[PDB]
Amino acid sequence: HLPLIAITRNPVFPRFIKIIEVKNKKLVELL
Amino acid sequence: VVHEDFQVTEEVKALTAEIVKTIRDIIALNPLYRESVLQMMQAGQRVVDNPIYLSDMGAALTGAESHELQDVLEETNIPKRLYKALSLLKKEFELSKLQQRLGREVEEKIKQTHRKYLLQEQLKIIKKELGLEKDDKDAIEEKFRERLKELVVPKHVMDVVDEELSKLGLLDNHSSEFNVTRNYLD
Amino acid sequence: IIKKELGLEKDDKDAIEEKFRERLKELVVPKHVMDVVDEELSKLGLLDNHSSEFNVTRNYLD
Amino acid sequence: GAESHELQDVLEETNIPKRLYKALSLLKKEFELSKLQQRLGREVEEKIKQTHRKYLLQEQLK
Repeated sequence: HLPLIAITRNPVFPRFIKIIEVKNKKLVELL
Repeated sequence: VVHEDFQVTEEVKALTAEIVKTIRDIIALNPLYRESVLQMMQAGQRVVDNPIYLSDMGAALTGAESHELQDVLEETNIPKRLYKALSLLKKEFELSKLQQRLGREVEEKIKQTHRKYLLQEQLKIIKKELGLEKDDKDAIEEKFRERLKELVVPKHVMDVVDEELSKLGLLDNHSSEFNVTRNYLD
Repeated sequence: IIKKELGLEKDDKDAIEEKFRERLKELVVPKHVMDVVDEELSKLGLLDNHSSEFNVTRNYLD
Repeated sequence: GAESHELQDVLEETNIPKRLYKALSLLKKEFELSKLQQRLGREVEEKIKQTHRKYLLQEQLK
């Protein structure tokens, strides 16, 4: 029961290190 | 997480060879990332515990749209998703090979243009040893000078003719402006 | 040395050059048109084959 | 590409004709496997090629 994560054009393929950098800081509060 | 498979794991692994060879072809002809990782995880080393993860990693390199990735994820049967991934790899390969072919075609056209220009320059330097200017028409410059020589001539026409002749010399032979200048001079 | 098929017109960026020459061989070419044709053939050889100006030169020469 | 077990089985054979025949049969089996894989791959390539040429034309259009 957590708010949906805004991917924001950051596709994440299986078993591949990826970096997500969202402009909204509200996700930082959840983190 | 469903991982149903057939008991006889003898010929099913054969398609892995084709998949890895296709990946090798893509990376060699379409270098996107460093090739060390492929060496690190070698099929012969037997350290591939979950072939599904290796297949996903290989397909992850594909440039197919995320819609195609979702379509692949929709499939449940292992062979169907394997064939879908192979088709996606072929889809990327078609575009990549077409891009390379078009690039080399344009480059070859440019090279042929430059080479024929070099042959033309060899003509202008060997048959047309510098100084004659027969094709450049500076020989025609001298011809017009001698044509004007005999005439008892006003100064106005000489100054305008000198201006015209300087313009003709400045302008290259093929220019339409050069053609009009030549016609006026004649 | 400087040209192929000597005793005649060089390829000079346009093979049909030679053809045109034979198309004029049977003809008793007047000198004025002769020099105009020679100059225009040089001009055609100066330009690249696929250029629009080269196309216009080819049309005029034909 | 015979598996290590098959290579050991070949090494087990003593008579030279026996191991030669075993190697020839292993080549036959692996060649048949590769040929079947090639034929199935060609079948799949043709079936994907069932996608009309208009699909490649649309790829070009985009």
